[PDB]
Amino acid sequence: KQLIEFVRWSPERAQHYRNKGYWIDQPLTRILTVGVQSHPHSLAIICGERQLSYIELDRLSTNLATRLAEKGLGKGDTALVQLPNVAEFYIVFFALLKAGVVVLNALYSHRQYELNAFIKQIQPKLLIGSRQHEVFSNNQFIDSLHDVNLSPEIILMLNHQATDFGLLDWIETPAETFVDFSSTPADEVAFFQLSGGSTGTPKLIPRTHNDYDYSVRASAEICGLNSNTRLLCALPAPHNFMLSSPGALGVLHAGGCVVMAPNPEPLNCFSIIQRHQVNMASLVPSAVIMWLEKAAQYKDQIQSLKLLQVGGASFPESLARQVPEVLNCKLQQGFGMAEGLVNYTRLDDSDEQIFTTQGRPISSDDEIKIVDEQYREVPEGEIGMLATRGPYTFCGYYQSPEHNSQVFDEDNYYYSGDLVQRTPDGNLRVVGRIK
Ligand SMILES: Nc1ccc(C(=O)O)c(O)c1
Ligand SMILES: [Ca+2]
Ligand SMILES: [Ca+2]
Ligand SMILES: [Ca+2]
Ligand SMILES: [Ca+2]
Ligand SMILES: [Ca+2]
Repeated sequence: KQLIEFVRWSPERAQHYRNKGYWIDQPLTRILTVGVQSHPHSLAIICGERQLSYIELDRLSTNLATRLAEKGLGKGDTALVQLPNVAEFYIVFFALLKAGVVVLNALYSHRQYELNAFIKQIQPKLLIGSRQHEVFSNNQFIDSLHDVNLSPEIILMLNHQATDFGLLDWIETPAETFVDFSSTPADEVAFFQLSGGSTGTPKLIPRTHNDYDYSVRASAEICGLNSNTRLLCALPAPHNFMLSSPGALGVLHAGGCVVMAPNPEPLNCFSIIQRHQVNMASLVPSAVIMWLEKAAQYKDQIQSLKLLQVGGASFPESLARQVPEVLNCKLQQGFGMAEGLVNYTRLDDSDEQIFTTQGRPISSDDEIKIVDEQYREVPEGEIGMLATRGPYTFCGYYQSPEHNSQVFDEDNYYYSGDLVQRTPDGNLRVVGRIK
């Protein structure tokens, strides 16, 4: 009965964000619904040899949602999902959003310790994973949960065994009996994001439909997505970068197509890019270097690339200038965080801006503060600590009142720990990290 707890925006701000059009109080399923009404047959996801249209995605995620509601799973409940970069990931995501289950998506590289900390935290009633994952190769992990009354009520397995509940079986056919189900309220938690750079296990970040949808819609505008965008998803699908800035959600919002790749392996990525004429991709600097090493020998397979998003680490100007030259495509530099703030160079910015800065905030109502150790605003140009608050920046970690009072100040600015400086053109440059 009780919806998931989280820290809220002040009503004064919540009104402002509604008045400005940022929060439109719609569930994240809006992306699916709106898509099925306009272009039900456009391809939504390409995965290997499979072609999922928008209405194909809608029907499949409904089948799963009706069977979860049939089992009594809905509002108030949580789910732990750990799937690889395949179409099933997005079916599950939209299926849980439809059913009102707050999902935490672990990284497919997370091992037993991390998954254990997540379960002890959200106490999920549903667990979706892969039998091909090391943790679910045997039954030791699933068994250890019973000893601590943390075992879930429903466990679905991809690449399942005869005994297991086949995830693909629950997706193909809907349930026999009818049960009503609905998303959580737009201004309530939709799912959990995972912090990056956390010393211990990643901390939980509650994302509501209102704020996440906004970052998706705004990211899509600044990154130029449209119904012809074919975006390669080579990074980990659950990551904020690959999902919402602009990510798969931004592409679907624009009526485009998501092309799945197991990882950013140059040769495989290059082949997928040529096969499906991928015209956009999003990478971290380490993967870009991998692509740069192989590009010259495979210029033809990657001709169709039109725009590359690079963010998430140091990207020196000497590397930036190689993207257009070697990868034959435009460069967009970004700097974001799962906690909220997302920065991007604009597609019309100068070459000096694109090649030596990480852009500027998505929202004109993103409030930025650059301070020193005496928590005072530094003179424009100098390096300082980044504090921010906006219409898509969280207001505190899940069930972490001690930590939250350390990273949030009285005015509720969030201190990312990132060191930055504001260039004359107004753009930000990320120059280091602090702790
Ligand atoms: N747009 C982006 C880029 C990078 C990150 C990141 O935290 O790695 C993000 O959360 C958003
Ligand atoms: Ca099909
Ligand atoms: Ca559109
Ligand atoms: Ca090109
Ligand atoms: Ca060239
Ligand atoms: Ca951080």
